[PDB]
Amino acid sequence: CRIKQIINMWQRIGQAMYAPPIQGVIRCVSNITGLILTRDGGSTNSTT
Amino acid sequence: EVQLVESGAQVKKPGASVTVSCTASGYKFTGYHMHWVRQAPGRGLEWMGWINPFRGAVKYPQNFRGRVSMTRDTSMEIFYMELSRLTSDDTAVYYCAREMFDSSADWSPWRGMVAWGQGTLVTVSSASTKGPSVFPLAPSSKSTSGGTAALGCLVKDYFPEPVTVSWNSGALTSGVHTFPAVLQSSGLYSLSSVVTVPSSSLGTQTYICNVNHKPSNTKVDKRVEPKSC
Amino acid sequence: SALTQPASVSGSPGQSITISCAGSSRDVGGFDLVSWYQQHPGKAPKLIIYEVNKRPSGISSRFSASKSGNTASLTISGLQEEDEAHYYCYSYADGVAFGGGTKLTVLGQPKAAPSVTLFPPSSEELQANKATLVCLISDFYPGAVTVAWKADSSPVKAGVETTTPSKQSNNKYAASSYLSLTPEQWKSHRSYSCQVTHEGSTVEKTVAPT
Ligand SMILES: *[C@@H]1O[C@H](CO[C@@H]2O[C@@H](C)[C@@H](O)[C@@H](O)[C@@H]2O)[C@@H](O[C@@H]2O[C@H](CO)[C@@H](O[C@@H]3O[C@H](CO[C@H]4O[C@H](CO)[C@@H](O[C@@H]5O[C@H](CO)[C@@H](O[C@@H]6O[C@H](CO)[C@H](O)[C@H](O)[C@H]6O)[C@H](O)[C@H]5NC(C)=O)[C@H](O)[C@@H]4O[C@@H]4O[C@H](CO)[C@@H](O[C@@H]5O[C@H](CO[C@]6(C(=O)O)C[C@H](O)[C@@H](NC(C)=O)[C@H]([C@H](O)[C@H](O)CO)O6)[C@H](O)[C@H](O)[C@H]5O)[C@H](O)[C@H]4NC(C)=O)[C@@H](O[C@@H]4O[C@H](CO)[C@@H](O)[C@H](O)[C@H]4NC(C)=O)[C@H](O[C@H]4O[C@H](CO)[C@@H](O[C@@H]5O[C@H](CO)[C@@H](O)[C@H](O)[C@H]5NC(C)=O)[C@H](O)[C@@H]4O[C@@H]4O[C@H](CO)[C@@H](O[C@@H]5O[C@H](CO[C@]6(C(=O)O)C[C@H](O)[C@@H](NC(C)=O)[C@H]([C@H](O)[C@H](O)CO)O6)[C@H](O)[C@H](O)[C@H]5O)[C@H](O)[C@H]4NC(C)=O)[C@@H]3O)[C@H](O)[C@H]2NC(C)=O)[C@H](O)[C@H]1NC(C)=O
Ligand SMILES: *[C@@H]1O[C@H](CO)[C@@H](O[C@@H]2O[C@H](CO)[C@@H](O[C@@H]3O[C@H](CO[C@H]4O[C@H](CO[C@H]5O[C@H](CO)[C@@H](O)[C@H](O)[C@@H]5O)[C@@H](O)[C@H](O)[C@@H]4O)[C@@H](O)[C@H](O[C@H]4O[C@H](CO)[C@@H](O)[C@H](O)[C@@H]4O[C@H]4O[C@H](CO)[C@@H](O)[C@H](O)[C@@H]4O)[C@@H]3O)[C@H](O)[C@H]2NC(C)=O)[C@H](O)[C@H]1NC(C)=O
Repeated sequence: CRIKQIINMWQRIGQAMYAPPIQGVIRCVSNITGLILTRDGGSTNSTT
Repeated sequence: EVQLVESGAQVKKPGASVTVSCTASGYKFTGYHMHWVRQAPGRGLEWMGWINPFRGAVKYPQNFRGRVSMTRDTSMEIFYMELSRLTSDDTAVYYCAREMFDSSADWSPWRGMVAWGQGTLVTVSSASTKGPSVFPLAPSSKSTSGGTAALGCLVKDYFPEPVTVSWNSGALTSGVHTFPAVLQSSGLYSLSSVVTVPSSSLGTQTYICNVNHKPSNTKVDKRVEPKSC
Repeated sequence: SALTQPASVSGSPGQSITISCAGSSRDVGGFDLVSWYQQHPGKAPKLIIYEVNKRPSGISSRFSASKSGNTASLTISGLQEEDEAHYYCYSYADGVAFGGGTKLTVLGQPKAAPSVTLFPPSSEELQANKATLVCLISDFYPGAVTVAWKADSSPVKAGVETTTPSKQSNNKYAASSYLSLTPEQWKSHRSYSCQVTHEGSTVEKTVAPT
């Protein structure tokens, strides 16, 4: 994993944001309830 | 209005890598899909992928996957495309196109391609500078049925392409069919140009082929004259 | 290409022509997504039809298209010289599926026979460590032919190069071909040939050294 402070999230230009650093070891526990995926393309007929 | 403007034609060695750009303007950049399509000379259209400018979402096809690097600069509004492991089969004219209906919120499409790039010619050849030897194509007696004759010259062992062939310093344009310069298997190019001349003039007229190779600096004008038997 | 189109279509100026896009039910039959593009030679492709029949803004009303089952069709009425160009049918099967492309021309010109001529490589080349032959053809119609190379009888497929046809001033076309060999291979063989066949009728030529 990597950490990035300056974040433009939702891409809107003209305004950025900086996330101040947090003192010390950071720990967060998360529970994964969902997913988002995409598919490939024709490739080979009824193959994979 | 909108415009799709690409980079310039490049001449590279095989096995190398090549990048091609596209710069859109006149619309919402971050919200419009950009297709990329190469067309080999004489061939049909070959779709190489697309890049959604929104966060940079991309999808490629099967046969092109792994040689294709497509990006965009949302700040500077410039799409990019790259092809590596250059082969002679990768020589083509590459386009960028946009899908019909776009937005910043909901989406669709697939089909649409409206605004098209002008195309960029990437050439892959392994040959080098070598002076051509140019020689006549001299009509025969059995090749004359009806009293005419066809002739010409060949430019071979010349790299790179092309070599234009005129006739008699511009004095004969009639029946002249010059043919496209095509790559040999070695990479030294080849081409020809013909003309249709009468048989009754076979002794009264001189037919020369002007053959010019600029890069290798061997310019050979070969007079096409009857083969003496 | 996954979509089937004709190789070339010819029609008289002012008539109506139909270009077919035929495929499985994966694209033409099971989707409305067929589309068509015009391309002028040397210039970028330009959209003409989409959604199996649609016209983008600024397309002449003479143009139109459709889809019949697994076969999609294109139609152009009021033909004009501006319409002489390449047309490609695109449809979506999970990817981007195209057609091979079809050339548009003028019709009414009668069928014509090829014209062939052949010459040996000159001594200027034979002393250059090269042997190269050129087979030349012009003035025919309609423009589909095939050319081969037979050393004696047994075929030799090595060293063949061919251009692309160019419509000449007479409404007919022309092209050429080139064959690279060695002076050893040139003086060893008995002869070399250039053969032509059209619509079930065959033409042939040949030369030799000295
Ligand atoms: C996703 O998405 C996608 C897309 O998307 C995209 O993208 C995205 C991104 C976005 O963007 C979006 O937006 C886009 O879009 C999609 O896609 C898809 O895909 C699919 C697939 O691929 C496809 O599908 C297909 O299709 C086709 C066609 O198409 C067309 O159509 C449609 C419709 O159909 C449309 O659309 C829509 O739809 C819907 C639905 O879907 C609808 O709705 C509906 O409605 C109805 C009513 O109406 C109802 O309600 C229902 O419910 C609903 O649903 C709608 O409507 C629509 N729309 C509209 C608008 O409409 C489309 O579009 C198209 O087009 C269209 O068209 C139309 C017409 O053409 C038009 O117009 C119209 O019109 C109408 C009418 O009108 C009138 C006129 O015309 O005018 C009126 C008048 O008045 C009258 N007249 C008088 C005089 O009176 C007329 C008349 O009536 C007439 O003429 C009659 O004829 O009329 C109206 O007007 C309207 O309004 C209008 O509109 C329009 O415009 C159009 N549009 C456009 C262009 O746009 C189809 O076809 C069909 O077929 C059927 C059959 O039956 C029929 O019936 C029908 O009819 C037809 N249709 C029609 C229309 O026509 C197809 O189908 C078929 O096939 C298939 C396959 O191929 C199959 O499938 C299956 O299925 C199953 C179940 O599910 C499964 O399981 C499996 O797996 C499958 N398979 C496979 C392989 O796959 C089916 O089923 C069918 O087939 C069948 O099957 C069956 C069963 O199996 C069978 O049976 C069997 O049999 C056997 C034996 O047998 C036999 C017999 O038959 O018997 C034997 C014997 O022997 C023989 N024979 C001899 C003598 O030999 C026989 C033979 O062989 C045979 O036939 C031959 O063929 O055989 C035993 O028996 C056993 O047992 C049984 O079973 C059978 O056979 C059979 N068949 C056959 C094969 O044939 C299909 O569907 C689609 O398309 C697509 N889409 C699109 C859009 O593209 C998707 O989907 C999505 N996903 C989801 C999940 O969602
Ligand atoms: C009293 O009323 C009258 C009449 O109502 C007023 O007259 C108006 O005067 C305006 C200027 O003062 C003038 O505004 C310009 O309009 C141009 C035309 O926009 C339309 O057309 C373009 C292009 O279409 C053209 O070509 C197509 C296809 O070939 C044809 O079908 C069309 O007929 C046209 O020939 C379309 O793109 C538009 O959607 C419109 O349909 C505009 O182009 C122009 O905008 C350009 O400059 C702007 C200022 O910098 C800029 O913001 C904008 O982006 C445009 O920039 C051009 O070039 C850049 C280069 O990068 C490119 O990126 C852009 O895409 C674009 O091409 C002006 O908006 C009005 O046209 C004129 N008439 C009307 C009816 O309004 C009069 O002003 C008024 N008096 C007062 C005091 O208000």
